[PDB]
Amino acid sequence: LWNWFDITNWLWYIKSLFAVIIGGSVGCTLRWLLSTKFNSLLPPGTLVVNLLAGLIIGTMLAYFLRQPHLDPFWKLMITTGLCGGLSTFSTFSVEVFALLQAGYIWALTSVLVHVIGSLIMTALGFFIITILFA
Amino acid sequence: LWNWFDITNWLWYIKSLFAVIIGGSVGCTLRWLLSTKFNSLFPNLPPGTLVVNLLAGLIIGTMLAYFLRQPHLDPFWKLMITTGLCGGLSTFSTFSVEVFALLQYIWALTSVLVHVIGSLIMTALGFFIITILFA
Amino acid sequence: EVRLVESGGGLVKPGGSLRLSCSASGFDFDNAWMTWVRQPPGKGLEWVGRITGPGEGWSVDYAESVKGRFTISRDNTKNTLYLEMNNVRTEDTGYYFCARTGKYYDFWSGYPPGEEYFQDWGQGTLVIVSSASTKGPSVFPLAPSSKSTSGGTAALGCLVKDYFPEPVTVSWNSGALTSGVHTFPAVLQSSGLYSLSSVVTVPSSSLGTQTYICNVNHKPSNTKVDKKVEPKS
Amino acid sequence: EVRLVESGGGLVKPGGSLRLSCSASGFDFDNAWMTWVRQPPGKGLEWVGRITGPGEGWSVDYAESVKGRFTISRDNTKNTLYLEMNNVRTEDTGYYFCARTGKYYDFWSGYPPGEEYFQDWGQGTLVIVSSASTKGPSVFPLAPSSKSTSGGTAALGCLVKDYFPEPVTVSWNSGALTSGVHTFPAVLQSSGLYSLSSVVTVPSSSLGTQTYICNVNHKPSNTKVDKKVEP
Amino acid sequence: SELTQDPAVSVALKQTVTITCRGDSLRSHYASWYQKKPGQAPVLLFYGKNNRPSGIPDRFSGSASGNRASLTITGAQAEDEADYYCSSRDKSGSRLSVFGGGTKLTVLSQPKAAPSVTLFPPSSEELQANKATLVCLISDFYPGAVTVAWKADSSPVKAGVETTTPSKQSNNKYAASSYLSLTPEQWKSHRSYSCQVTHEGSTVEKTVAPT
Amino acid sequence: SELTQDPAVSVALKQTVTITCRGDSLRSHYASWYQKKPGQAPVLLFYGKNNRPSGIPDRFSGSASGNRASLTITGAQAEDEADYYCSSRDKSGSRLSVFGGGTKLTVLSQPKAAPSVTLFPPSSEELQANKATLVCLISDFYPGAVTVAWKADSSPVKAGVETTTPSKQSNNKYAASSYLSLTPEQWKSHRSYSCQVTHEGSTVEKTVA
Repeated sequence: LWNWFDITNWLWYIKSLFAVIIGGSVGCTLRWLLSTKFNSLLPPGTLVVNLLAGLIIGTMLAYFLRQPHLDPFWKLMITTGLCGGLSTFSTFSVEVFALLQAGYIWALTSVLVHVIGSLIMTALGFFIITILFA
Repeated sequence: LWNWFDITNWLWYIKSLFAVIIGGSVGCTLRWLLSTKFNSLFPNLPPGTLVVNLLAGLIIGTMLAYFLRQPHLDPFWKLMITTGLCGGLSTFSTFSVEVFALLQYIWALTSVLVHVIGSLIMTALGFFIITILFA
Repeated sequence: EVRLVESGGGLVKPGGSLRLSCSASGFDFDNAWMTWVRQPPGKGLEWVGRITGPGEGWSVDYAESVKGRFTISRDNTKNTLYLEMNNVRTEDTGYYFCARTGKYYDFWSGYPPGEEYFQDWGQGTLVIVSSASTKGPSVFPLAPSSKSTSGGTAALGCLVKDYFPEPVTVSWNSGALTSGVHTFPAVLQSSGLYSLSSVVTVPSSSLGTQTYICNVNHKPSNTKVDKKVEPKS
Repeated sequence: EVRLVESGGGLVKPGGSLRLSCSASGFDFDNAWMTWVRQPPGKGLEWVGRITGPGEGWSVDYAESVKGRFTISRDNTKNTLYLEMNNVRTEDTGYYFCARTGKYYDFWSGYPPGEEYFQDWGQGTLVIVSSASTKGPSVFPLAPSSKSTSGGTAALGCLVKDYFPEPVTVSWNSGALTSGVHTFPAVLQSSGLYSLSSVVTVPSSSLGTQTYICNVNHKPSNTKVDKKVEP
Repeated sequence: SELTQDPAVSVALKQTVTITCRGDSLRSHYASWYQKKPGQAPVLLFYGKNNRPSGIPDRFSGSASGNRASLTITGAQAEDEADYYCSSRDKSGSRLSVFGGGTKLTVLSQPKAAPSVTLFPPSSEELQANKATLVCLISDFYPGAVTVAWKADSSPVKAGVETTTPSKQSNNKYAASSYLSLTPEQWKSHRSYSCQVTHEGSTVEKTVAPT
Repeated sequence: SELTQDPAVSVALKQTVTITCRGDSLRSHYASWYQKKPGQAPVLLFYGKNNRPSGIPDRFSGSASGNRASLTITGAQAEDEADYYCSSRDKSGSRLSVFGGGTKLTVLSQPKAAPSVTLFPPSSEELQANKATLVCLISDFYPGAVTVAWKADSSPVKAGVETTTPSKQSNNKYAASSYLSLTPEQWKSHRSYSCQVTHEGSTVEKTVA
């Protein structure tokens, strides 16, 4: 069959694609909601989704390291799909310069808050998961 | 008997959803490729998840100056290009994992500084380019 | 088939009240969105208001100039639409049309709340709003001269001035003259009173002897002025 | 219908060479993946190698113990599969089966390169690899005693020792005795030579007079030893 | 008046004309096009993306762009000489609907003609009655559109004026009238009073005065 | 052998038994199950997710989990007493295929019986011939599986031994044989030589000198 090795490789990549398609088409949706409804109020919609994605993928770094072997499929759709669609580096970058071009204390507060908080979310996730069943 | 106002509101939102679905299901795909094929080539500062961040910064920075001084189009395309393409291509999470994977300290802070300042200068590049070329 | 008939227009002094009614038939009345649209005399159409349907709780939206003074309602059993006009301003003069209001929203290009259209209309119903009471017309003669003679033809007429309400009906020589006659649409003066003219064109030789008579007629005040026109001095 | 027949096995000294052939019929041979699988005597099946099909450029993958010494090929015109065995080790002894190799990959659970299976098999072909040359058997007698008598029955036999190659055929009293006789499968010694036994069970009273003879026969060396057993 | 049309526009017979409506709401909502003859009810002609209700001839077609909407009449007919109204929302996202100013379509199916003006002073009766009304009758012109102005010794008289709308005569030409109201003291203490008709640029001007 | 089976396993008639194969590749690739009788060719029985090729009775069913796979035989029959082999990849993602060790299925269709063992010393001929072969014949037992060990004054003799595989006699019981090879000097300068058969624990042991 027209090079079986390549047929099977491509079909596998197609499963692994379908995976990311679904994971990301949900992860993005969630962020769209939180941003549109909670950016009108240091915009917290695009910050809520970043903190949440940090927490999830930080729960799953300790998970897919001490609890692997179950499937790569769901790993991929949960990491580089859900936590990529829910997260963003761009919508956070726009508002920083939207504070810069306007004129510098909250443009640096955006930087610091975003980075340190979405990191402490990864910390929360990792230590929650590893402590849960240590 | 479903209230015309609500029918039309929810239909509009369904089209605006379909938008984000397509934009993001392309944006994510691109990042998946660049990361899987280009993260094996430096653990201290993985460039796949950095290439996609820099690229998304550049694109959405091209489009802040664009979709602010150029209307007459549609929030449809704005949305699927901003909160879809440049959200799926971009990520804050896959960059957060590797920083602590270095923590668990010089390259863990290099990751922070490089990622942040560079994906910002990408927005600067985009805004620069767009507002200058058609001023 | 689809029929809409308005009813209940007429005269009403400023500050009064009136109820216009729209009898509807030939379609599912009980669910159709309904809209009023009025045309002032010598003006464009103006959307008055629209009552929704059953799915929307019978909400009604009103034009700004009308909001607070007009009330739309409906009897789905009697199959009629109602417009209650209270504390009336002279602005609200004009014909009034009920219209079956189709709803439209294309999924791809749309934007809530779509856009309503008006497929089926009534014939109208005339609401006049002025303080002017009834009044017969003064009939003065438009006497021919050398400024009115056209070599072989000359034009003479009747000014039917200051009357209320519409209409007057002029004729000539008790309906003997048809050719030559043009009676105009009446103008309306700021006195709240109308005034039209009628003019007949006839031989420039026939002046000086021949008998030209105009027969004004104003049923609203039961007047009937008959007048002869003859050259001046 | 689907038929696969192997051919060309037999004896060969270590370091030699041999060509096993698989005549194939009853299916599209020109596209089917093919696999060799050998079973050493008293062992399990061992996948040897597999040549691909047309889509893959006729790639061949080999088991590690065989890679560098065996070569698989095919004549899609003659409809035959070939295994060329060069520089032989005694390990490669055993029966050899060509098998039509179906390919499998479930779309959702799969992982390249799927997993191949073996739907249709030949019956085998025996390749023996030993330095031992031909040799007739020494036939010694297993003489009954009180350790062989079972009250009413006693068991006496013939040791057919040190011969090559298989097989020997023992009978008894020139085929007169059927009941009582069990001639065993031959064992093989590290001399590269076989040795079986045959034993007949008979009256414990018939000892001391009755004539019991075993008739060994070894066509590979054209020997024919006939021997009497007496207490 | 959030929807804006050009008030009048004509076209020769069998030609093609387009009426254009403009407004902010038109960018985010579609329109509906209505024909309206005097006395007769409005006629839906088109709406939405591409919806032409049944019975409306194929030659009527709606169009939409940027902030504009347009009704296209292909192959003008004399039975299209009417008023045409766009209809949409007032603002983007409102339940309130709104019409445009309307556009008067003349289907130029008769040759142009000049206005014949006949002007009357008051009559000795009306002057005895203490009233004074000058009458200006404009006949036998095409198309049906005229501008009237009254001059007192060639000065503007912008008050006391009332002018009718042209109506079809018998020869299919139009005719209108204008009434100038004065006190008799004004009418006698001036030397001249002039009715001034402008039809397609042409300034016919007739004049009367105390005989 | 990355693919691992238990070497032998039995089951009573009309019962149900399962052979289990194990290995790394088994987590990422499916298997294929092959029946094999002596002389007769291997028989594909199952493969993949749930593929049972036509002809194979309904009673054969494959299963897969974690890193294990299993062939399920429902309703044992005497014509299933055979060898069974799993087959898959050697490692995850290889084109090379590989078989398991194989599993010997006994279908217990006869009552268990004890081994009757008969032991011969050399013969005066073979000793004249300068050779010495002790013969141990094990007959009339069930099931067909035995352990033989040779003792020289009750000491281990792990060299010079060769033992056959049990073959069906005429009464449907099995029988096997074991040959112990010695120099005649060894055979005369010992007081005893003993053949030791262990069948289902039972240690029958006969002795010659």
